[PDB]
Amino acid sequence: GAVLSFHNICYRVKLPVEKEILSNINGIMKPGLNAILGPTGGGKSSLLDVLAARKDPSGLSGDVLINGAPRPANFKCNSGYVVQDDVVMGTLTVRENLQFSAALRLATTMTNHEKNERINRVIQELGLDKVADSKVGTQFIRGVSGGERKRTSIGMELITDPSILFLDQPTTGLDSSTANAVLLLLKRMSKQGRTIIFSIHQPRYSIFKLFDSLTLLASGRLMFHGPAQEALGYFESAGYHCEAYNNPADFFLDIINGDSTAVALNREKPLIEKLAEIYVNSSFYKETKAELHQLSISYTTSFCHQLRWVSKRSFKNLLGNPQASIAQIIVTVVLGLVIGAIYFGLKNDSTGIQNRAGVLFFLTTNQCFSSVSAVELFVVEKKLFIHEYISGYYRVSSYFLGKLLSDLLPMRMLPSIIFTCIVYFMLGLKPKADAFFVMMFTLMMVAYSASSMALAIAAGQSVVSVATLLMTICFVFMMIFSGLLVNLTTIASWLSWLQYFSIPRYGFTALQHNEFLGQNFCPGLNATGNNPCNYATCTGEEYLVKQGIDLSPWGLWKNHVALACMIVIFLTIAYLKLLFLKKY
Amino acid sequence: GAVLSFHNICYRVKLPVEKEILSNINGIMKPGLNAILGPTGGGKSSLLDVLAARKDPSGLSGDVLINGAPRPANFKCNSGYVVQDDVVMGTLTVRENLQFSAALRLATTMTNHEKNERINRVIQELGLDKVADSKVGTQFIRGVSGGERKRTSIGMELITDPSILFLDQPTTGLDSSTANAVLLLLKRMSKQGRTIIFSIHQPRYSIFKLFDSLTLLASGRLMFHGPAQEALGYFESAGYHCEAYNNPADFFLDIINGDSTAVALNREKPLIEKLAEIYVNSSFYKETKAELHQLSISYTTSFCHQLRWVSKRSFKNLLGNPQASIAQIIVTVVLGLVIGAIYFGLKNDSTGIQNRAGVLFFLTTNQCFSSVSAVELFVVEKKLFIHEYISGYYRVSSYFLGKLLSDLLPMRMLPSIIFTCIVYFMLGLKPKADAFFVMMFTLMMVAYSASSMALAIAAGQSVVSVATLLMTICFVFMMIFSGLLVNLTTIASWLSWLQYFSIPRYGFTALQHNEFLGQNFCPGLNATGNNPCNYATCTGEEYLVKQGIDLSPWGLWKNHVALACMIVIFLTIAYLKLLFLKKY
Ligand SMILES: Nc1ncnc2c1ncn2[C@@H]1O[C@H](COP(=O)(O)OP(=O)(O)OP(=O)(O)O)[C@@H](O)[C@H]1O
Ligand SMILES: Nc1ncnc2c1ncn2[C@@H]1O[C@H](COP(=O)(O)OP(=O)(O)OP(=O)(O)O)[C@@H](O)[C@H]1O
Ligand SMILES: [Mg+2]
Ligand SMILES: [Mg+2]
Repeated sequence: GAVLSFHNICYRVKLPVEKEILSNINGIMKPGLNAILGPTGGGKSSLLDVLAARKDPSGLSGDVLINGAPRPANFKCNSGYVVQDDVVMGTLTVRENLQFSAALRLATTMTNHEKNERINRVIQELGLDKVADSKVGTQFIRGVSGGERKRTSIGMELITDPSILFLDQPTTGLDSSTANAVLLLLKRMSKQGRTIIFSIHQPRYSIFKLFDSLTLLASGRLMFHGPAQEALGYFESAGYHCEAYNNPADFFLDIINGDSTAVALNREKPLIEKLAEIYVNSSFYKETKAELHQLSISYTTSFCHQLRWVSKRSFKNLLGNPQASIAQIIVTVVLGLVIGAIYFGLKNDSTGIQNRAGVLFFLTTNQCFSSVSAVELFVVEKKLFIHEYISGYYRVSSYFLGKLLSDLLPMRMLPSIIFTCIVYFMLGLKPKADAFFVMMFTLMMVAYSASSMALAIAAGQSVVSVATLLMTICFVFMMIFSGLLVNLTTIASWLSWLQYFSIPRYGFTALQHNEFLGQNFCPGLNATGNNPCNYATCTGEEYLVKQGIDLSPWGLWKNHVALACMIVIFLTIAYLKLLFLKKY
Repeated sequence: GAVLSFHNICYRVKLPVEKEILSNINGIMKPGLNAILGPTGGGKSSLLDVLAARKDPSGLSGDVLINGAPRPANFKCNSGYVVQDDVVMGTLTVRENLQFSAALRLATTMTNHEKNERINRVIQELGLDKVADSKVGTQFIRGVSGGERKRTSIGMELITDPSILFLDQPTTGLDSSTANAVLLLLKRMSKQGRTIIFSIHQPRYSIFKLFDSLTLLASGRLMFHGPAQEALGYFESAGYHCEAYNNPADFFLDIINGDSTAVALNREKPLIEKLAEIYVNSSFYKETKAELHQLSISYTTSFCHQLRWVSKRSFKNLLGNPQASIAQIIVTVVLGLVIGAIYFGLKNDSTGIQNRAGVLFFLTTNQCFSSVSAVELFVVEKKLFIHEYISGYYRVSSYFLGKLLSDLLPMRMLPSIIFTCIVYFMLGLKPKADAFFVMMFTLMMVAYSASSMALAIAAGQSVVSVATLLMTICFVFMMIFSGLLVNLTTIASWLSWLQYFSIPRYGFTALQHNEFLGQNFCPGLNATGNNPCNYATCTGEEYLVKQGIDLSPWGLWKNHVALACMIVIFLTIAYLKLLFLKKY
């Protein structure tokens, strides 16, 4: 079994001014069933986060050790923490959330059939039968109830078979018969050699009789720590006799909460500093401090198994909530039909270039501004990514690449195919076969580079408010330097370097080089030369040298390697912004 | 006192296929302390939502009556419902959330000093002293703990002094000494004549002795309803003897949950249809059905008091989280400085018009695309608006106008002032005093009309992903018809009507009429006329004739009344999309 030890644990929270949650706290949690009791605000979820390695260590002032050695790197992949506020995906099902966490947190030497045989056993043992194929709700569509969602969070961290299991009040939201059935399941599990540390509120006497160790937190200090059977006899010596209460857990928390002003105002030298100084002078503290001195990432599944399940769960959210993908395809058709109907029948005339160089500007501007909706990719599921990363589900690189494919394929690749096809059979652009696919590839790369910039601004962010705003004003900034309204050669030298940062300038140049190269506009001529007066812009090549565009075949693909270097750079910024996010 | 009565209550939920949550349920809840016990998934939050008029009545199949009459329209402003999942604003404080709900749900005949004197009494009685001036947390920054946030939700619906109070498990998350101190506060409150209906999980024996009425739900049916003192003696006649349990609430839920598969698998003709048929033949059902047959918006504060508190709370969120407003002002300065540095020193030349008509296009394009960030104004607080509307805090029109002023002033009015000023002392536009303020007013109206369109697409929506996408592609659509790249007069008649829907076409026309009227460009002339050739475009009036812009003073303000009619229409769509939102 695992003997988790914690020695001289202090904590501090900056609100600046620091507040001392969790003063000097010492204890040992041997394999069994270790309960933490105490009032609300006592520091029970703070102690249980320190012990589960989920607090920022800048405020933490002690050492937690498993078996006398410090915590390994594969601790989240060997332990479980059921947290208090039930971070469950509410577009999946009770069985689907159990299928996801069994797939990524159990090793793949087990069959997918035998993984589901263990999911059925946990659904039966937790009593989730009538809601197993019913959706966990979100905060707008109700679904599964609060106690049935609580048992889903318990069961997701229970198929994984952890050796140390932490539970943040596992039976609040449960009734007195399901709460006893859950701790009798844990007591059965704890007798296989598991260390189970939990906090609990209002346990009944049949639940309290299961405890192997008792911890009593109040105001951040320890009122008692030791066995639960020798807990009632500890308070008899301190002047508190038991049986005005048939339940000892109702007796223990009437002592350590008598100083509370709710209890003093309703039906009724500090009590905390008196009860805490009794404990450090007692024999239970000398027993544990003379025992503490004797004691004093390699994920479960591979990268490709986690990549094939983050994207599998991401595609099921898009096939269940296909609002933004149907609306993407709908307003891409009616925009491609309108752009094709305005510039319908492009002539080779004196005004056939500003129609052509004005239609390829609105194709590029559309693919850039459509990518502002990629800001919400890592923002709406930030709480679920942070919870499931510290729980040991996946790498950051598995989640990052798996969630890319739910934004790359259905929102950027596919609406750049049907947008290129629609404005090709109705405009009359360069009619060859290769220039159709160069135009399709160019519209994809400005959709990928502008989406990678949407991820680089918005990764690791809680709201979309700063990121959408910096997304659109950076695209108005990149549209000044696109090379259409104001000429890039007449820009002064201290500002003309900003044209190399412009995503629309690379797309519009590659669309201009693909379209105008080999065209001729001056035919229709007289015995005299042509008879407009700029004088004339006959060849598509001389239009390109006026813009400053190279006529070599490198002058086309210079713009496609500069958009590929903007995809790699902006997706490395966006990856590291999720990697170095503070997830405590 | 209020005698709430519910008769033949049924419910149904479409998952399509219908599921019968809450079968035939009858009962009476007289002034006192009425508890609802039962297992998880029994239908306790569904009965407590039916009774509080928070369920969609398309599935509801009975009648709930207060004092034998149907409930009035001012029921949410006379009752209180503490819901289960603690919808609290986490950027405010425990005292600030209590100050907000006392200001909008207590009448203003009470002084603001005496409202805060009652807030201090509720903070003392609930034991919220050490966290009263500490922030309730969000899901990313922890703050107040789970039980201390639970008591904030209780206290917000308790300063209001409701006559009927519903509580959705008010003591889950509380410990056994604060849970007793909360129900002793309710028992003191219930003896003034209040009807207090609650559901409860795992009550101790001192809490169970406070109940005046007991209701036992299991799988949607009623296992018992009547007094709580005569509840133990009801199950003695049905074959269940009590004292293997010293707590009767632990005895009642071991009967009605013995059919649960968690209890059958752990330490161990249907039981529900056997226990439900015993009750309908009992004397407690004949007593209540022969008593049920004998029985069978005007907000608290005014519109202006609610408008001055929704905006007061909205400004405190912007002064506490000023990320998107500082970033708005920063990238408006460096964009106005870049636009002013590219077109620096606008000259009156042959190419001084496409510099001028190209700089007023990027000023209009910026004010439209900056307004995409107005999409999440009503989206990120949709759960808090829906909760606080059905709780009777404000009207929709109070919240709508109060939340406009947190998006109108700091994000659209102020960044259109400093954007107009910056590109005026460095460009050299129309140098009069009135044309500076016409240019400032024009940039404000395209920022208001484009933000009102951001609200019209995004009001009543849970994600910003569809609405940001339809925002930016509608602005690319409106930029084709702005009248710069493709000429509006050469557009065919079946497509040229779409130029009247274009917000940038109205702003850019009013910016062109303000700028070019009275300018002259052909000076610098010879003995010959000018000697470039298209031929020339000398006066600014003949440039405006070529664009198709009226030269009358109405031709300027035609564009400002068409943007004002787009503000009124898009803010009426956005208001009605919050008004007719299904908030059940
Ligand atoms: N990061 C933090 N910021 C502000 N306050 C904190 C923070 N962490 C802890 N606290 C405070 O410390 C006290 C204990 O916190 P904790 O969340 O551990 O309580 P708890 O014992 O779990 O209470 P409950 O049982 O009601 O959930 C609380 O009163 C809380 O307000
Ligand atoms: N809108 C809904 N969609 C799907 N299922 C529902 C819906 N409403 C109720 N249910 C189901 O009905 C049962 C009872 O729902 P309810 O939320 O009332 O449970 P409860 O008694 O409050 O449970 P708990 O005490 O655990 O919160 C639950 O099992 C839930 O799955
Ligand atoms: Mg807690
Ligand atoms: Mg409930």
